[PDB]
Formats: sequence, structure tokens, C-alpha cells
Amino acid sequence: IKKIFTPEFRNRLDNIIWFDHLSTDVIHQVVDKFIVELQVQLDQKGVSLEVSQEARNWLAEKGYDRAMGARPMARVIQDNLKKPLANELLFGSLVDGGQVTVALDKEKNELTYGF
Amino acid sequence: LLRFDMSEYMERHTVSRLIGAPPGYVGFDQGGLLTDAVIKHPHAVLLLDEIEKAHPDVFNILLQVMDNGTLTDNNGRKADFRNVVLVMTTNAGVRETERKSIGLIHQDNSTDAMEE
Amino acid sequence: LLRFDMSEYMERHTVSRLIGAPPGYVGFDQGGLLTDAVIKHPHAVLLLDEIEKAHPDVFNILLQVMDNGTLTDNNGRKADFRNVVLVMTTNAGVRETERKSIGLIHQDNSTDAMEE
Amino acid sequence: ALVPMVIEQTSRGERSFDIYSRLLKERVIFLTGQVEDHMANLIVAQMLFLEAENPEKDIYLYINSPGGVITAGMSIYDTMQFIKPDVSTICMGQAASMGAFLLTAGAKGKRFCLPNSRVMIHQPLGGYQGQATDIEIHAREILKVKGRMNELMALHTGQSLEQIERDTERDRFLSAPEAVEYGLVDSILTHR
Amino acid sequence: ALVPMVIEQTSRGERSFDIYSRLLKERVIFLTGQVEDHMANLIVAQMLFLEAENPEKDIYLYINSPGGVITAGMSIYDTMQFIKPDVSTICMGQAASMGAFLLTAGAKGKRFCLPNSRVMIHQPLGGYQGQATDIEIHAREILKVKGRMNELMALHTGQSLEQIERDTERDRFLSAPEAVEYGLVDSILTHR
Amino acid sequence: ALVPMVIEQTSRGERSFDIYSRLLKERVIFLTGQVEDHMANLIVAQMLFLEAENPEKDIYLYINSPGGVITAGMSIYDTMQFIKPDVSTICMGQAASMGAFLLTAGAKGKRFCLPNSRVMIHQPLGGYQGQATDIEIHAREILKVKGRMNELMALHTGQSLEQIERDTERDRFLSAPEAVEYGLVDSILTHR
Amino acid sequence: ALVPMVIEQTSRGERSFDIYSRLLKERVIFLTGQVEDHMANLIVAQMLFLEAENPEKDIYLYINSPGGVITAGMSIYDTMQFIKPDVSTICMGQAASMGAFLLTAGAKGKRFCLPNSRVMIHQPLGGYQGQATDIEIHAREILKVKGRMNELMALHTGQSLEQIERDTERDRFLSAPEAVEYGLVDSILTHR
Amino acid sequence: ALVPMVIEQTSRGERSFDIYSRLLKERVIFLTGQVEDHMANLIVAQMLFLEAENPEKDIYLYINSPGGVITAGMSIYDTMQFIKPDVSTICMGQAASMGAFLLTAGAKGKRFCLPNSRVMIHQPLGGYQGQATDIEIHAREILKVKGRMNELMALHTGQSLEQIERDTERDRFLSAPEAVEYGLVDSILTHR
Amino acid sequence: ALVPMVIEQTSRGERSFDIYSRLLKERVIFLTGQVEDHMANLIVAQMLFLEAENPEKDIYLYINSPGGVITAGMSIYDTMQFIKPDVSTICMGQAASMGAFLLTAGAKGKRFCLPNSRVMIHQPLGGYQGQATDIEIHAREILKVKGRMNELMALHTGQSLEQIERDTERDRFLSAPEAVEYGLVDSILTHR
Repeated sequence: IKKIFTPEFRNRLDNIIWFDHLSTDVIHQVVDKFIVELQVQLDQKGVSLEVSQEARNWLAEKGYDRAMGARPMARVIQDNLKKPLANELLFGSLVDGGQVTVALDKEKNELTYGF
Repeated sequence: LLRFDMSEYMERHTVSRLIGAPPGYVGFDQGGLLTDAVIKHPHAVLLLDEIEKAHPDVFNILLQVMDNGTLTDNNGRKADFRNVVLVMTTNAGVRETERKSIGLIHQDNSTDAMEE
Repeated sequence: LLRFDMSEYMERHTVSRLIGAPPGYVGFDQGGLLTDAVIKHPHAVLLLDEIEKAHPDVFNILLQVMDNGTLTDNNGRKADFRNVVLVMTTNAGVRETERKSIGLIHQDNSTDAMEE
Repeated sequence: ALVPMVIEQTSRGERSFDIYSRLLKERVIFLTGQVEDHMANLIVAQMLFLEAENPEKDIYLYINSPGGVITAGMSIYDTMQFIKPDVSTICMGQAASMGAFLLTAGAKGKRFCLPNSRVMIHQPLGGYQGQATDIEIHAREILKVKGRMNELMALHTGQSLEQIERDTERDRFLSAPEAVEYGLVDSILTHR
Repeated sequence: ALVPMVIEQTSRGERSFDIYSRLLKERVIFLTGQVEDHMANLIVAQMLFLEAENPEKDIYLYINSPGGVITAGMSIYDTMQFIKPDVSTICMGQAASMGAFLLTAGAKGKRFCLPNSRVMIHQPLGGYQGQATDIEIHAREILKVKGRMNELMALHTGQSLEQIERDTERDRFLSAPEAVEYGLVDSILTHR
Repeated sequence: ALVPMVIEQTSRGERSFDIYSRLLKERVIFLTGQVEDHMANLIVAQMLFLEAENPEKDIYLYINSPGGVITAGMSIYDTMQFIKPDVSTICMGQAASMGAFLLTAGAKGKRFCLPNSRVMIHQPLGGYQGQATDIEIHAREILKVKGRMNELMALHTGQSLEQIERDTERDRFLSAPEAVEYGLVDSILTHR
Repeated sequence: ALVPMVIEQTSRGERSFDIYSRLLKERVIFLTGQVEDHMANLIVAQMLFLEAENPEKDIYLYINSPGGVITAGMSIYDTMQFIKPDVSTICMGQAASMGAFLLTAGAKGKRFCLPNSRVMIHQPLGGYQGQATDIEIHAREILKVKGRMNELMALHTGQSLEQIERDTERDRFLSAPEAVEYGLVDSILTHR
Repeated sequence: ALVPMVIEQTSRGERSFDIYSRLLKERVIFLTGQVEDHMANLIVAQMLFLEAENPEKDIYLYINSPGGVITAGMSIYDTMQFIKPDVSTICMGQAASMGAFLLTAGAKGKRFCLPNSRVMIHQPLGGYQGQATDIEIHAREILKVKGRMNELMALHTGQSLEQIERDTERDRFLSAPEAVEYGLVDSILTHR
Repeated sequence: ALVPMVIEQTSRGERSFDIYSRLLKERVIFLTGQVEDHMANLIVAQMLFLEAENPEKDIYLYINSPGGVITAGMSIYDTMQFIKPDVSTICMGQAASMGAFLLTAGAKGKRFCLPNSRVMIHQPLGGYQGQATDIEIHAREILKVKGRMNELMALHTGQSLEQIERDTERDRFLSAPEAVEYGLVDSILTHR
């Protein structure tokens, strides 16, 4: 920053706020807000989603990357949950709304629910 | 008081903007940020901050002004430095004494800032 | 009297400063420091200090001036030197006659004010 | 190419560096072969050099050595105990005699050795020729050194002094797991 | 001109590089001559360097050597196992004794030798002079090492331990096709 | 200057190279003196380097040597067969023993020698000391090598195997015209 | 790479310097091994060089030496007294015989040694062969030298001359705490 | 790094010189070791070089040597007298035999020695094997040299020739104050 | 730092030359030590180099040597006579045997020696072992050489041939003033 912004600019700021990298505890909190956003979208279709705690801990681990902040968490959730939901919403069992839950396997698989 | 920060005149392009060189000047008759400042206020004091950061072309334009009292604008107009005082600063002469030496016994790294 | 200090032209990218940058480049609006000076003042004495430092590309320009009296600037204008006196100064052969050869028997130490 | 060159990029780099200098930049020092005076003199210079560059970071010392001169080895020992940053010692190959002595002198909790390494310890050797009076003087000095080395072993390993005294009577060989159990090292590195 | 220079091109380069540094850059390490402490120490430094530059690519080790010191050879062995990328070993000329041991230590599926090469294996050598008490101590240590080397051969080759012990009592020579059948290498390179 | 360099302009410069590096650049490798491990190791590095630079052009190998170690010599032989571009060998001075073997191993139609050269061939030498049991083991290994070398001579020269065996019983010297007739080389260079 | 390179930032920040030169720049000189003429001449050149660089700053001399030639050592002894800035001497490893003599010659109040070091002192050695008359001449000179060094020890340590005389009759060994009490050093350095 | 590098500023500041070259620049030359032909050929070149650099300034010669070959010493001896600027000789350590000869030959008023140094003088040595006729020729030549050396000593020291002749019969040792009173040196340097 | 560096300013100012190259540039060549083939070969290259640099200026040859091989020395002799500019030889220290021969071979009027130097001349040495027939051949050749060397001495010095033969029967020593009278040199240099 010091090499880009000359003193005339820097000396007139109230401050420079440095933001840090996200920790793994933060990731667990991040997963929860993303799961909530997913549920809001599902409410619009009449679908109730219940993700287990184990499934959350699993996703939190899969998406952690200290160097990329929270953006990978969004990708992980989209890839693991939005994907199979999309198939059911369009062609199958969730066309008319329904119940979805997710359990974690001993094999580290997402045991998605019937509907 | 007229002021310029030399760290902003560190690169060759910015140097021509300051000078008011026929090419590479500010606006159409800036010119010459330096020439203008010394035309508008001929008896002023000119302060150049942190001068070791200036591009060598700045360093040389200042030497030329020190020798003849004038700076020529891109439009042929001239600044008159015969009534001004040039104050140049720099925080380099004391940076060496901030160093900690090697060895089982640390020594006194005080230096002669004038030599620096 | 026009004065240029050749110590300011010891690097290849500096020659264009005297003539002007070609079309399309930053720096184009310089008519050439040298070519503007001798267009404005056709009758003058031109002094080039320390010609024993100029980058070789500089010498290649002077050859045209000395032989035919003229340079073309970057806008195609002719700088006419057919009315000026060119003085180049140097201390090139000086450190060649203040020394004697190394050895027990001295060699001629004067006939050098010319090989250097 | 007894020692190859490596290339790295930085600012305008470029810059090529003998592979051992390349590693000195990472705060890695190797100690190999016999411990003597010229070698030891050089290692001490490297440690002072790293201490000055950054007093707050660890220095890694790789040890692979059959033993050597005690005086030279003590020069290294005292510097390691003086300089501010921790020195973490890693044993590969072997650490015998004076080599083992320096291995245990690293920062507590940071003494580590590879799984197929060997550590061997034993009382100091010496000798002398001359008048019976001079033999006495020299015998007393070697015994004092033996005593001092045992105290330092007990201090760094946690063993009682008498246990140290018995165990160095004759060459004692320890496998990596034995070095851990005995207290010469804290742990064994396995795979990254 | 013991070692010639080669010139490569990049962006601005140019860049001239001792032919062996030119190959280190391609992740190729050569191991020749007797295995000893100073040379082994250098091989280890080269492997750590390459591991850091790109942890995701293989390192190729060219082996041509008569044997050497076990302790020094073990440092190489442990580093190969510790570091992340696979190390693929290639045998040309000969791999005898400790050289043969390191050859089989490469990544499974990637051990290869040229068709006119030779591999030879045998139990370790050693000796000692001293009091009967010291002789016993040293005799036990060499036997422990012999046992350990046999376990590692069996592990890497797939032979039972008993078969390994029988086959190393005396020097055993294997031609390249024999090394393949026995399990020391996976395959023979022929023509590109 | 214990060795000669040379200046050359390509573009930007120029450029200054030890005379041997100057010739490596033209795809010329020199093999002189005894064949041993360190020198053989270097020749292989040069051949791999040239193969990569341009797989479609011949590599020229100049041979002038009295002989040497078979193991080292075989690593050269195998690389020459493995790499894609032809290797054309030229003999000057002498090609004796292992040197002659490598000479005939070059690309067919491209083996050439100078008119005042000499090429000698013979069965391999060796020896051993030890228990009668160890003697048997080592004796059989040298005999296997002898048999293998004869097969390769027969393959490359076109002579029957029996004829090769008879001719290597004792040192056999051939003049350049005989090397051509016998089949060790294809032709004799005379004047440009 | 017996001696590694280090790099330091300045203005340009390009320069690299052999680690020993890097230390000379910081006014650190090492004295190790036997004291002889070529070594001593180099140390004196370094001190004259530093004196010229800055007459107002201390020079640190690190000593680790078994002893040596008196004549050579005395050229260091006198240089240290002749040059303007103080020389602070630090003993690590050992300072024996002539090494001890130079150690105590450092600036008063600035003579320090590490805690596990050793200092040993003793009357000078010498010898000769020749005619009885030459033997007398040479014997007188060695005795004068002994007397002179005895006077300098008393001057620098504060001991009476007679006490010094008795203490150098036979090898006398002093531990770091004894060197402090005796008066050879002023203090023991412990931790940064 | 046997000889350290030093860096100095100028304009650009790109100056890196071994410490001895750095001191030559200040007009300081050192003479150490035996006086022989290759060494006392470098000193002559250095003095001629400095003479040209500045004919009006002093050259400092540090002498610390046991003696040597008369011929080699004489080329130095004559050059010092031939060249225009004064050469000031300083004795440190020892100046024995031919070394003392050169010490006293420096510019008058500028011959100085450090206080704990030693100077020793004695008639020249030599020898021969051969026929009685050749022995006579060689015996005469050494005697002429002895005579010439004595005249030069008397000239430079101010002693009568007879006194010089009586004092060099057997190894004569002089302490620094004795050399001053005798006339070999003008004074004793104490502190800068 | 066996040979120091010197710096010279020109135009740009970057010149760093080993002190001996610095003097070659001033047309000064130094001949010291034994005369043999490799060294003689270098002296010739330097003279041819200077001849081409400027055919109209003198070359100075400094001589300090005990003698050497006649065959090697004669190649210097012939080059000196062949090339165009005068070679002026200066004798310092000593010029014995072949050294003296080359000394007198310099340009007339330009042979000069320092006042405390020595010149020595003698008939050539040699020897042989073999059959009586071979002994005769080798004896004849050495005698022809003796003859030729005497003719050249007489030619260059002005002494009659008979006088030269009588004077070289046994080692003859000449002081600088005698060399002048005899005719080996033209004059004695004294002071600047």
C-alpha cells in the first residue's frame, strides 16, 4: 500500500483497515450462512432442507483454503448440495415441493435424502 | 510556502510534468508545476520533501536552476528564482544508526550523518 | 552562448532528447533541445562540455553537424548551424602526460598528447 | 560441478546461488564429518550471521557426524546457548560421540531424528607423554572434562547424573526409538 | 573444461549453465562413485531443493555406483521416503551393494534399469580391535544393522524375509532381466 | 589458458566459450583417456542434452582411448542405443579394448576412422582374492561378461560368433584398412 | 562452497560477500588454529585496514587457538597496542599458550570468554644444536624472552611478577571462572 | 576465503579488492616468510608501480622475516636505493639475517621497529662439493660477499667497519632498544 | 592474493589488472627462476605480442635467474634477434649460466646491471648412459653446443674466441664493475 498510495493521500485517511484471513472457526460460521441462503431459495419451491451437523463439518473441511477466503465455500456448497437438488427440482421428486435432508456417511459421502 | 514531495517525482514521466519540459508537461501550460509556483509567488520558499527519492532528472533540473536562477516553461515563459529560498529535506542521514550489528557483543552503530 | 553538458547524455536513451522523439511516442513534443536552440538563435557560440563522456550515439550526430551544418528535427525542420561556432572541451589527453612510465628506464613520456 | 548452481526469481532476480548458500538463506546449516577447528569456526560464523538477520526465527541444524575434537565442539555448543533464536537440531545418518553431544543441545521440544539413524555415546578420549609430574597434570584435566560433559548430558536429557555416569563407560548405541525413550531427542520425523 | 557449459533460452535468457546444473533444473540427480558422507550430504540437499520448487512432480535419480558407507547411504534413503514427490530411480552401469539398496527404494512402478547393467547384493561388512568386552559391543551393533537391512529389502522387493536372508549370505549378481524377475526393478528401458 | 575458448557472433553478441563448449554446441563429443565412472558419467550427460536440443540430428563422437572399465563403458553403450538420433563415431589415434568396442557400436554406415589409426581388441581382464567359494562366484560372473561382449561384437560387425571368439583370444591389432575389411568400421576418411 | 555466500541490501542491494568478508565489514576478526607467520600477517593486515576505516570504533577479535610461534604472535601483540581503537578479545573454544597471551592483551574491561572455554598457560619452549659457544648464545636469548613475557603477563593481569613466575613453571589449566578470578579475563558472557 | 574481500566507495562504488590489494593502494607493502626469488620479484614490481603512481610520497614496508637468499634480497636492496621516494621500513615480529639487512637499508630517519620485536645479525652461510680447484673458486666468492655485506652494514649503521666485523662472527641478538642504540633503526614506534 | 590487483583510470575508468599484466602494458617482461620450456614459451609469446603492438618501441627484459636448459633458452635468444624493436636487458640479483647468456644478447648499448648484482659464466653441463656407440653420439653433440655457445659469447662481448674459451673452463664470477669491463654489460644504473 505504501508503495502505491503516496503520503499525501495516506496522511489524509482516518485509517487503513487491514482485514485478515479467515480461520476454520469462521468457516463453520460461513457454512451456516450459506446453508441458510440455500434454504431461502428452496422455500420458494416448497422444499425444506435439513443438513446434519456432520455434513456441515464435512463441507467446512472440504472447502477450507486460507488463501482464497470464503469464496470456495460457496463453490463447495453449490457443488455438493445445489447440484443434486437441481436435478430433482427439474426432473424428479421435488417438482411439487418436498423434504430434503443430508446425512454424512462413515465413508465421507453425502447421503442425501429421498423426498 | 510552495511544496513538492519528491517521492512523487521519482519516475521519469512525472519529472517532465514537474519541469514543464516542452513534451510531457501538465495541461497545456501547467507547465511546469514548479515554474508556475515560482511565477505566481516569486519571493516564496520552496520546500522539496524527501529529496533522495527524486528521479535524477529532477536532481539535475534543480542544479541547473541553482546555477542560473531560472526555469523555462513549455510555453517559453520563465520562472524567476532570484527571490526564493530552496529548502530540501531528507530522512536518510539517520537511517544507518537504526541498524543492529552482528556479534556476541553488539556495538554502537552511530555514524556521522554528514558522511551519509 | 548555448551550453550543453555532455555528462547528461551518457546513456543510449538520451539522444532523442536533443533531436525529439519520433511520431507516436511519448516525448514527441520536444523539438529537440539542441535543434530548438539553434533555430531560435542562428548566430551563437555553442559549447559542449566534457565531450569525453557523451554516449557514442551523440558523436554520430555531431558528425553531420560538423560536416554539413545541419540536423533535421522530428518535425522535418532544418537546424542550420552555418552561422555558429562550435566549441567542445575535454581533458582527455591530460592524464597521459602527467605520468611517467613504470620501470627503471624511462620511456618517452610526451609523445602521447596525441594517441589518447 | 562439485556443487551445482540453482536459480531463483525475486524482484529483478535472476541471481544464482551455490546450492549450499541457497539453503543458508532458509536458515539451514549443515554439520557433517569430523568436528574440528576450521569447520567449527565456520559454523559459528554462520550462526552469528543468521542471528543478526532475524533474531526471532529458528535456525535448523542438520547433523551427520562421527565425532571429533571436544574443544571445537564446545565452541559450537556455547554459541548455540548464547544466541537468541532457537536452534532445532535434526539427526540424519549418525550422531556419534561429540556429534551426539551437540544433537541434544538443541532447543527443547525441537530435537528430532530420522527413523533409520543411529546415535552413539561414550566417555572422552585423550593421552600424554612426559615426566611423571606432567602426566599428573594432564590426567587431572581430562578427568575434569569428563565430569563436566556428564553434567551437561544429565542436564539436557533429564537422566540422573549417576545414570549418565554408568552409561558412558563403554560405547553405547541407540536406535532412533531408543534415543527418544532415553531422552536424547524428542521425536522421530517420518513422512511429510 | 572438465565440465562444459551449455546455453539455454527463456525470456531474456540466454543463461549459461554448467551441464550438471542444467540437468538439476530438469529434476535430475546423478549418484556416482563411492557413497560417503560428503557426497551423500550433497544429494540430500539437492532433493530438498527440488521438493520445494515443485512438490507435485517426480524427481529422477540416476544410479551408477559400486557401493559405500551404510550410514551415509541411509541418509539418502530416509530423505527419499520423507519427501512428498515420488523419486524414480534408474540404474545404469552398476548398482552394487549400497547402490543396489538405494535403487530398490524408489517409487513402486518407477524402478527402471538399462539392459546391460548389473546389480549385486550382499550382507554388510565391518570390523574392530579392542578388549573382548568392546568387541562384543561392536559385534552386536553390526548384527543389528544386518537385520535391519534385510527387513527393508524384503519390504521393497516383495520377497519373504527368509528368502532375502538366504540370498545375501554371499555376493549375488543379477543381470537386468533377473533384477526384474527378482523384484528389484519394475522394467527395462530399451529404445526411445 | 590451460584450455582454449573462442569468440562467436550470433546476434546480440557474442558470447565467449571455452573451446570445448564451443564444439559441444556443434554436436561434437570427445572421448579420450581411460574410460572410468566419472568421465563416462559426463559423456552420458552430454548425449542426453544434445538429444533434447534436436532429436533429428546426428551426434559425432571422437574416440581416442586405450581402454578402461567395462561397467563405465557400458553405460555409454546403452545410452547410445536408447537415444533417437544416430551417433556417428570417428576413431583417431587409437581405439583399444573398450575403446574399440564403443567404436563399432555407432550407427551403421557412419563408422569412420583416420588412416594412421590403430584399433585393437581382446577378451576382458579381471581377478579376485578370497575363499574358494567366493572365487567360484566371481569367476562365473566374469565369464558371463565375456560371453555378452562377444555377442555384441558379432552383432555389430557381422562376423559369426565363433569367429569373434577366436579373434579375441589374444590381443589383435588392426590397421585402418583392416578395420574396414573386418567390419569394425565402414570407411576411412582421407582429405576433405 | 567451503565458505558460503551471503547477500545484503544497501542502496543498490546487489552485493554478495563471502561470509568471512561479511563479518570483517562488521569489524569482526577470527584467530584460529596455530599461530604462525602467514596467518599472523593476515591478521595484522586486517587490523591496519580496520584502523584506517574508522579510528573511533572497537574491533572484536575471536580467539580459538592451541598456541603457536612466539615471534609470529608478538606481531599481533604489538599491532594491537599500536593501533588507535580498542580491541576487544573474546575467547571461545580454547586459548592456550600463545593464544592465552594474546587473549589477556585485549582492552581492559573488554576481555571476555564463553563459559565452557579453557585457558592454559606455560613458559616458552625452544631448542638448538651447535657448538658449545653457540649453545650459550641461544640459551641466553630464550631466557630473556621468558623473562619478558613474564613481565607482560604481570602487567596485564595484575598479579605480582613472582606469582606469575611460579604459575608458568608447568602447564596450568584454568576454567572460565578461574580465568576471571585470576585476572586473565574480565567476565563471562552468558546469554544475549 | 583465505584472503577476505573489502569494499570501498568511489563514485559508483564498484570496488572489491582482496585486502592486500586494498593496502597496496595506501602504499603499504608487506615482506614476510623467507626471502627468495619469486617472492622478492613481486616486491620489486610493487615498488616500481608505486614509484610511478606518485614519485613524491613515502612507501611503507613491513618486515617480518627469518632470513633468506642473499641474491633475492639484493634485488630488493638495490631497487630501494634506486627509486626516488623514500622507503620507510618497519620491523615487527622479527628481522633476522637478510631481513635485518633490508631493515637498516630504509630511508634515514624513517627506520623503525615495534617495541617487542627482535633483530638478529650474522655472517653469511653457504657451502660446496667438488674438486679442490672448484672449492677454491667457491670459497673465494663467498668471502667476497661477506666483505661486501660488512661494508654496507657499516655504511648504513655508522659503526666502524671493524666493529661490524667483530659483531657478526656469531649470531648477535638485539632487542628493540638495542637496535636503536646500535644504529640499526632510528626509533621505536609506540602508539599511533 | 598471491599477486595483487591494481586499478587504472582512462576514459570510462574501469580497468582492473593483475600487477604483472599492468607492467606488460608498459612493455616490461620479467624473466625469473629456472629457464625451461614452459616458461620460455610464455616469454616468447609476450615478445611477439609487443612487437606487433608497436614495432618502433623498445622492450625491457628484467633478468633474475640461476640458469636453465640451453634448448629452452635459445628460443628466447632467437626471438630477440628476429624481431624488429630493440630488447634492452637489465640484470638484477643474478644472471648465471644461461641467464648471463641471454643478458648479453640484448641490444648493444642497452645492456645494464644494478651495482650489487652478480654474473656467472661456465661451459655447459650434460650426461648420458648407454652403449659405447651411443655415448659417442651424445658426447659429440654436447661438444658442438659448447663450441656454438662460445662463438656467440665472443660475438656479443668483443672478447676473442680464445679468451672466451679459457674463461669458461670453470665457474667464473664477475661483480657488476667487472661485467662492465669484461664487456657483458654496457653500464651500471645507479640512482634515478
